Amino acid sequence: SELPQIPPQQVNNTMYQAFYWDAYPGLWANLPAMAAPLAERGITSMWLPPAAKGMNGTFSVGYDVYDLWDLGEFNQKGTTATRYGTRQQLQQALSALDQLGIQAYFDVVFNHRMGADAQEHIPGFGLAWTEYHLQGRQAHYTQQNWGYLWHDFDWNWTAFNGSDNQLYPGKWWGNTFHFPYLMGEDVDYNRFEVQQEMKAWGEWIINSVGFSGFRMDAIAHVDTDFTRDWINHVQWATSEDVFFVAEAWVSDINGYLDAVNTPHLRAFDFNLREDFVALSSGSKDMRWWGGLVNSQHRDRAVTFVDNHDTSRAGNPYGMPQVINYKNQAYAYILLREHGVPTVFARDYDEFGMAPTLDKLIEARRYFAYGPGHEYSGNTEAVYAYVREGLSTVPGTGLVMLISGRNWGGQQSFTINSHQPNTTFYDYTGNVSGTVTTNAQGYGSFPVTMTESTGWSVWVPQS
Repeated sequence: SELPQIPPQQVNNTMYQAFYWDAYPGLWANLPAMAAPLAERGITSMWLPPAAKGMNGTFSVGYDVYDLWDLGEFNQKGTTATRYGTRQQLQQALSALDQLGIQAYFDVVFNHRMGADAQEHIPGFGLAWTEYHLQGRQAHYTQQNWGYLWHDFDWNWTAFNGSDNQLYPGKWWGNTFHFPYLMGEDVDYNRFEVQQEMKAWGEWIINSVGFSGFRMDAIAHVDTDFTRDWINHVQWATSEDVFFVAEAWVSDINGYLDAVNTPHLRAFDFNLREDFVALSSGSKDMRWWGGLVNSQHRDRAVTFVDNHDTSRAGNPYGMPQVINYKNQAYAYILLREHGVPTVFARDYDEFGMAPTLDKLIEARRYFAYGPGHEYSGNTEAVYAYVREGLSTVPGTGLVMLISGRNWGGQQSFTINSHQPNTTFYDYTGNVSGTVTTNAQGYGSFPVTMTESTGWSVWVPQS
């Protein structure tokens, strides 16, 4: 039978982080083939690694950014291509993603620059590595392209607030939610000409280069007023609804969003990951879950299990790890009514989770529709959750259960599916057979009490 046909503008957004630390040199040429099956499963957006030239050339993951206007197009930092390829290869990849229906998000590093071409003597301060030549800026940041947004100025020390925790003369750090100085040469987003250049750059990335949104690196270290004004400018200068997600790795993420104060900005749900750390232990209390996705800001949450900082060879940030129960964690984020979930390439590819995650991605794409309902019968060992489906799309809706224990065997729970007189089957295949519901919609739904197969996604049988 046919899959549920979701009206195109109601389809769930499912994001794929298309990299991990040091992964995929030469990504751009390989991205079309990587993305084709992901689109089939239900991925609709891809967060691509930072695509601008970094100080370390082809050895740069991209976060040590040198020239935001050099996407692998100019011979700078010892290479023309970035680690991922040339700009032409990136453009080819973007066109391929467009044809697949996948929006691409640009990982923008605004906070600092690295790799100055020369030292300057700053009057009243001393020597600093602040002279940046920026060939991509020379080529693309012009009045011919940008009209009144163009200003004739060089990126020397006056484009920066300071370095190594010291302000340059006349500078201030800006209004930042977290501490302002992180590393490198801190960019002065209180300087009008820098603000205006970045507005032009944002228009370039969306309207000229062809990205569809931004992941904003280290953004709680960046002036909050610039952040708001830049987002609002770019959103209004673009015909489509541009996606923006903040990496605001702070304790009060809701407070950060309240401070930036723009409806266009989402944020990664770092606090929810604490529950996945507990889940991984095999001892989580399954009755309750925190995070931005369980708050008033849940429509602005971008949920995830791990990223290239929280899961990386060597654990450089000294972060509690999510090792076990990862399919259960993915089922939790993927089937939620609210939040945009992220599938991490390291989990999908390196750790080999694709064969099981593919079914959860498909379940989000085709069945996770309609209002969600929490379950009053959760136990310390089992969490359940219902999507009622859409009456206008028969076959939608689901009853999800996840085990946080490794006891073996099955346990069943009487749950209101909101679909009376209906037969359900487990889309994952982890529990065989069927569940029938009564005249009120209630049925007894099993889950396997194991780490390795302890998630079930019961959906209507066509």
